[PDB]
Amino acid sequence: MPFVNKQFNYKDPVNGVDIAYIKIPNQMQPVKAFKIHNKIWVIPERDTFTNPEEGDLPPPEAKQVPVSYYDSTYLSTDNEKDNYLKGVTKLFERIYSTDLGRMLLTSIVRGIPFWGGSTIDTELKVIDTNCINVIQPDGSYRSEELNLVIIGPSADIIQFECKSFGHEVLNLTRNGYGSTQYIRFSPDFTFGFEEGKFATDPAVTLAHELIHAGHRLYGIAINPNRVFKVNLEVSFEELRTFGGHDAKFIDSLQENEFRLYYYNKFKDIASTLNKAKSIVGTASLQYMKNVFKEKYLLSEDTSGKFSVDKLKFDKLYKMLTEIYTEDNFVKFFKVLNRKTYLNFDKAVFKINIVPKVNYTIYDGFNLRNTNLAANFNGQNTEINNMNFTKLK
Amino acid sequence: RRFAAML
Ligand code: NI
Ligand SMILES: [Zn+2]
Repeated sequence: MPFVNKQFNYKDPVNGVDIAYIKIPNQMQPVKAFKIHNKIWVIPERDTFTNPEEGDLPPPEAKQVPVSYYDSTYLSTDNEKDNYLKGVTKLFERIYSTDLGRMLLTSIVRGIPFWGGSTIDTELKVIDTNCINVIQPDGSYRSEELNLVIIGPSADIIQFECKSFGHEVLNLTRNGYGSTQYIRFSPDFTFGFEEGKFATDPAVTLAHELIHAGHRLYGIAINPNRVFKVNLEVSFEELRTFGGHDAKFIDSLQENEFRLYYYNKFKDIASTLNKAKSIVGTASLQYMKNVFKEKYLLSEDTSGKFSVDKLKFDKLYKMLTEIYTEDNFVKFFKVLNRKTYLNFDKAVFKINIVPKVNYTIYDGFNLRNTNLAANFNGQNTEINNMNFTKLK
Repeated sequence: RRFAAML
């Protein structure tokens, strides 16, 4: 693909296929969503659904800039939503235009959440919280599998994060199954980092989240309760998501214990696939087996039975846990970025990456053939001063 | 999540 299969405008007519109104397992009124790629949807709305304790837009004891930022007005008009949509699109293309990004995005599309939502162990059933309900011409809904949703932030505009629906009796993000990932994110804000003169490239910030989603989609995310003292406690999951310099803070023994752990979980999945006798939905047990064979890179014998290939597993696992990292993306983008995760944002800026004179798929802010080309001038909020508005 | 969320 050119990755994104078309230039959506927010006002484009619904077609029930890649532009439609949907519900996200909550009752909520439908919202307009856009499938920008197989398995990948964008909902240009403030996220007031995915959390019951988060259905409003600033709380009494709210933190200040540049930790949090509030504006209940943001993303409330069609112009804003159209802009949000086109911004997110641009960043996907920018990420995809790199070899690293191309791979991460491919692993994500392949990373279909396992069909382990059945009581019978020989039955393959999709978990409903891994689908969205898509409105059809008669007002009936059809359930559709998806891997990733990009959605507007909740009350706190810069609280970017991966969220997913849970299970009464399964730890989807940690058992090798994976679940559909909802990424609260905005293309219209970024951060000044130490030292905050220089602005973070929004493409890096999205990639960061895409890497979390990668982990979660393959059920290999690490419990946020697992932390490492750094001086301060940071979660294993974040340190490894950033990578680079921060790798030093990660206990290699635990690192290896998780690896063996998840190899086993993949065996469980292989074993389950072998025991499967029925499926729910419309193709196909055999087809879903192939789907998951590809996701977990399982080896298939002549009798069609599946098993985990140690080599293929080690490569897959390494790819997801220490090749897809923020630090590595920085290298590919050749932008300026914090060299560690433990770096405080010193400011927040409103931006607009949609105009091609502002930001390109190829150079981000540091446009070639402009004064902004050299020394990361484009990321210098004092030099490229018409592209950034410092907040409060 | 941004580093801010560890605090
Ligand atoms: Ni150091
Ligand atoms: Zn994070």
